[PDB]
Amino acid sequence: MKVRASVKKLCRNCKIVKRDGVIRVICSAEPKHKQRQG
Amino acid sequence: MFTINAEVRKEQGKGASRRLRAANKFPAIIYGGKEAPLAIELDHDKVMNMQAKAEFYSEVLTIVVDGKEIKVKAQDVQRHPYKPKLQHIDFVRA
Amino acid sequence: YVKLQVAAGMANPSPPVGPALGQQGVNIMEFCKAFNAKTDSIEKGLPIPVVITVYADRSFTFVTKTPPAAVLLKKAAGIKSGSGKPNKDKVGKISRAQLQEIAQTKAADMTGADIEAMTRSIEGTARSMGLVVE
Amino acid sequence: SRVAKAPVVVPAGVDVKINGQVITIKGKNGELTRTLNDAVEVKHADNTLTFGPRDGYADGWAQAGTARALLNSMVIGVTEGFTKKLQLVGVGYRAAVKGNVINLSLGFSHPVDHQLPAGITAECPTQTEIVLKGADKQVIGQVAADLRAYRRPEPYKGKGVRYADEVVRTKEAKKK
Amino acid sequence: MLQPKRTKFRKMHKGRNRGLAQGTDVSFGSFGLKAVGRGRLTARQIEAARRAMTRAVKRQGKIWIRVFPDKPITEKPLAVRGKGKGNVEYWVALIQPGKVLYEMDGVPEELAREAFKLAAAKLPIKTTFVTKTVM
RNA sequence: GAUGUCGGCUCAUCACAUCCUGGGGCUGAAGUAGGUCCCAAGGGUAUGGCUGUUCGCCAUUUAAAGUGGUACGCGAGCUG
RNA sequence: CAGCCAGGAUGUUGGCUUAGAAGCAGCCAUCAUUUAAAGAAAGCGUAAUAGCUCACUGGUCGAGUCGGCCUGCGCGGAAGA
Ligand SMILES: [K+]
Ligand SMILES: [K+]
Ligand SMILES: [K+]
Ligand SMILES: [K+]
Ligand SMILES: [K+]
Ligand SMILES: [K+]
Ligand SMILES: [K+]
Ligand SMILES: [K+]
Ligand SMILES: [K+]
Ligand SMILES: [K+]
Ligand SMILES: [Mg+2]
Ligand SMILES: [Mg+2]
Ligand SMILES: [Mg+2]
Ligand SMILES: [Mg+2]
Ligand SMILES: [Mg+2]
Ligand SMILES: [Mg+2]
Ligand SMILES: [Mg+2]
Ligand SMILES: [Mg+2]
Ligand SMILES: [Mg+2]
Ligand SMILES: [Mg+2]
Ligand SMILES: [Mg+2]
Ligand SMILES: [Mg+2]
Ligand SMILES: [Mg+2]
Ligand SMILES: [Mg+2]
Ligand SMILES: [Mg+2]
Ligand SMILES: [Mg+2]
Ligand SMILES: [Mg+2]
Ligand SMILES: [Mg+2]
Ligand SMILES: [Zn+2]
Repeated sequence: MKVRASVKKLCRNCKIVKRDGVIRVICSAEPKHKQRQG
Repeated sequence: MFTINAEVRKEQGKGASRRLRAANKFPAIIYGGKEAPLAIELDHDKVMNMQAKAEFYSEVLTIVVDGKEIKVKAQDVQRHPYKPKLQHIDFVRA
Repeated sequence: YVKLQVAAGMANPSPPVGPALGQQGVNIMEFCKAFNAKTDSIEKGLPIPVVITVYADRSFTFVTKTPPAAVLLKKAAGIKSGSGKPNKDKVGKISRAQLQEIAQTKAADMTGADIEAMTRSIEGTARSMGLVVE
Repeated sequence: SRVAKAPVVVPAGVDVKINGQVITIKGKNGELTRTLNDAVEVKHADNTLTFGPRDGYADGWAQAGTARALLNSMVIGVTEGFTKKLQLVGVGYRAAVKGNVINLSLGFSHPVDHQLPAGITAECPTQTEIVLKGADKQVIGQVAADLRAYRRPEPYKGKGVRYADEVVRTKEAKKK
Repeated sequence: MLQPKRTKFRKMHKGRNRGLAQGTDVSFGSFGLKAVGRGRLTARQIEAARRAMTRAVKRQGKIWIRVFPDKPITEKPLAVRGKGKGNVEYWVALIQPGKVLYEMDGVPEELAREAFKLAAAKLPIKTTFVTKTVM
């Protein structure tokens, strides 16, 4: 999990989702792309 | 084919002009020929969309004010320093 | 299944042909007997890669492929080497007669409506190598 | 919205009962009840349930869409039910069903005994396969997830408990 | 790193930075990066942004820098208490809203936008992408 | 018209930017062992040689030998 | 628009190089082709081929759909005795 102030789509398979007031990036293709804003 | 509907200005100066631009209009002037200059107000959104076309600055425009049609050419334009907005336009009678 | 560009005349040299189709499961000797009978009438030294529809227990049967085109271009040029970047240096432009002779190889196995169209496909590799028409 | 627009057909032999927000569906496979969100109005009509938003709710269409999806799953559950399949991958990994307890050997120094819920049944065709059956889609999903959690598939050999229709990506150990 | 080759005087009063900018039009190229905020641009910042821009366009097209750091800035060294004005340490350009800072030509608009975004990431002031206007 | 100093000793108390132990995501994570980030302050967290030392270097331990605030905590408590 | 259904072939393993480079280490040609359609090919993957599938063209499905500009209020960024 990457925890950053700037979270972005890193590839065409990344998706932005807001869960419980937190912006996150979830990627079907690459676990390295998982992010959460913080 | 460019037609612009305008009103005659009933108040001039810094305060009135700022109130116009806060009400989403802007002032402009028509001069040239032997007629006295005419100070007008224009609708900012419509004119800003129209002036995006390069032909706005080369064609002969028609300004409808109080029913009368006036043929003019855009002569000068004052733009906002950094917003995509218009402060003022000079029109010269064609 | 390991595939390599197999020679038509040499049977079972270990580096280039042993794993070509003898390790696939094909009878390499019988393939280089039947296809060898074919290459006896085929010209000297034409590597012709056919599509393999074979088995793995010494039973085999093969389909035929058109002889290639890129091998035969370097005959009249006098050079058996290639250029790093064509359209800059060339091995010597060749004749439309030779180009049409090459095109004759791939003319009897096509379904095109007009056969004159494929004169550009044959010169695609000609421009990719340095054989520009006059 | 678009999901909520489509009504759900009630097949013959399926009995619906609407008491305000509480909906009960009865079929040949069982009985399922759900309390719908207060922003949803559901109409039985003529052998087909329709879903819409109630006035005064800002998320009425979203709630109606979820209510439609849930009621459709309920109808499928009471008519044909739901089935889930899990596979065990790895030397020594075994499963066996006794009554309503699944016994798992998954390389631990202790056995795993997983007790099934009220309306879920399990079978083991082979020693490396588990088949779950039930009328509640959410419940069967939860049970399958719990079984997978004992040994989630690992990325170097795919070993563990996996869904049968699950793509398990593997990778090679770093060289040197 | 831009800096005047020579100056009449070594040190300058702090002054202030009020007003709107002069030079608000793309005048030399087709695209521009324009300041929306107010502030100072150090020579190091100007050069960091220039580098970012130029590498983004692969040294194609043409780039103008419309601002020049002609104001010297002094500092007092550490652990010093008065005793005269400090020493000139760096040079800045004063920026007011509307100032076109860089211009580009000879490249597609999408590439110019990308290059300018990379450049703006080096600058302490908010900016916006502008294009040449006929009038 | 006086708010006693560095270090040691005795006694502490809080913060968490966590040294150990607990929980987790990613790894260029095979395993063992690591790297990095997140959560977490419950409890725990060397003895010696040198030097006034704090620090530091060195020897030998430990799961670990945390970082800071508290008049650089603590002389109407001791030393000097 | 989203979803679901079919193919991606011929020269050709283009050429260089390499032990081998085959669309997919790198470099240059980068154009045809039958055609409804295919970049001498987007990564993955193979010692390398095979394989994977994107771009690419439509068949269904029947009402909106996409992403730029300006603007109000809010969200994260946010650790101390
Ligand atoms: K302390
Ligand atoms: K820990
Ligand atoms: K870890
Ligand atoms: K603690
Ligand atoms: K010392
Ligand atoms: K003190
Ligand atoms: K004392
Ligand atoms: K005291
Ligand atoms: K005392
Ligand atoms: K529209
Ligand atoms: Mg939670
Ligand atoms: Mg005033
Ligand atoms: Mg002054
Ligand atoms: Mg000035
Ligand atoms: Mg006193
Ligand atoms: Mg913390
Ligand atoms: Mg841990
Ligand atoms: Mg405590
Ligand atoms: Mg506490
Ligand atoms: Mg407790
Ligand atoms: Mg001694
Ligand atoms: Mg001593
Ligand atoms: Mg003290
Ligand atoms: Mg202390
Ligand atoms: Mg005291
Ligand atoms: Mg003394
Ligand atoms: Mg904020
Ligand atoms: Mg907050
Ligand atoms: Zn991604």
